Amino acid sequence: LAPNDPYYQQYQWHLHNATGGINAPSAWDVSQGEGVVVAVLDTGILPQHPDLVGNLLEGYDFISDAETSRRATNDRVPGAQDYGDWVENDNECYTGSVAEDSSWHGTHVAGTVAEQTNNGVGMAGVAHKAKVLPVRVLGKCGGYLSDIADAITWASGGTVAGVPANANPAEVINMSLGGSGSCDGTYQDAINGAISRGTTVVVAAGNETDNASKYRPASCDGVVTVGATRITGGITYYSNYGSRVDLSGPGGGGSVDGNPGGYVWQSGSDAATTPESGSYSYMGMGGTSMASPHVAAVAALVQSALIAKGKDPLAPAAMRTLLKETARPFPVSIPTATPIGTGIVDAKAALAKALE
Ligand SMILES: *C(=O)[C@H](Cc1ccccc1)NC(=O)[C@H](CC(C)C)NC(=O)[C@@H](NC(=O)N[C@@H](Cc1ccccc1)C(=O)O)[C@@H]1CCN=C(N)N1
Ligand SMILES: [Ca+2]
Repeated sequence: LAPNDPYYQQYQWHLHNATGGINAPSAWDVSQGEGVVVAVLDTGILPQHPDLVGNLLEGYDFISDAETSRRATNDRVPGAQDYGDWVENDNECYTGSVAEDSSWHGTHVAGTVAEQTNNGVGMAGVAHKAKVLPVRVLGKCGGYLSDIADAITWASGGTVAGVPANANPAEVINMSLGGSGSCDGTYQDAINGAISRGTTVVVAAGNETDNASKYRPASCDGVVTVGATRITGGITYYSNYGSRVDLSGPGGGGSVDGNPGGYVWQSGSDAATTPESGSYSYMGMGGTSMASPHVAAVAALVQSALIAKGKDPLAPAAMRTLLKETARPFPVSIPTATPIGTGIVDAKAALAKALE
């Protein structure tokens, strides 16, 4: 499928480039992810972006701190509107932090997952007939472990005190987020709960040019940990590495690969602070955060294709194995001290093996 989205051909190398893309054109001849729900646990969403509307579920906002969520109370509430995660001043988030503009990070990630495609508008998405379940866990200066843990529980169909039952449990959770430290205790348990309910959990490896074993959820047991590659097919300058990394997706090399080749391109906004301060746009961003949803969406394509043929969904372990086994080997040597998994997720190869 060669979709008609106006910026697809020039900007979206991560979809269709021969050394650094995920083989999406060929994959889309087989599956577009119809029938699956992917939970995007992130900064929230711009729910009326014209290139996403139609693919979104209402979702929920798990941030329990008014100052972080920018909402009127410390309550968690239905809907996942991103209020904007801008930080006005240096050092507000930690000693040494730098002021910056709103990210609209969750809208970009949701775009990779399910941006409306072949619609004559903007860009394309990977599992573009799936639905995104946006679950807002990150706000000003980030978010809180216990909000992130409960979000995993709910998104995967478990029960959380104080939140109504999830009518749309997700086959796949994407967490383009993390912090330093040991998985485990609260985090590992929430994750184990999602796995026991059949949900595949896909996370970013992190961006510290460091061992993924030192960050969470990158180092948790039972997740698919995703490193980041360049348009070239080689490691990005920032990608974490190490034996916990299972495979990689396109994250964008940054300035060394220029514009657009250094960046992943999707739905977002140019707003500096609040949604109203700007307007719907398409943004280029780089990180393991952009690689992770390519893999999450391939998982969605696979579940969808299985259900369409009347076959059983893969359990989480089988899904991770399939994604690793079918990854395309890197077209550029990876240094043995910085391994980033078996290869770059290959949407078509994963489909072909799952349907054999
Ligand atoms: C996209 O490339 C990155 C992926 C990533 C993976 C691993 C480690 C860090 C980052 N995604 C992001 O940076 C998220 C979106 C944008 C930057 C706007 N933001 C965060 O990940 C966010 N993390 C955060 O708030 N962590 C706190 C809660 C927590 C505790 C334990 C485990 C997981 C999360 C924390 O206390 O660590 C952001 C970046 C990393 N650090 C902070 N504080 N904020
Ligand atoms: Ca589009």
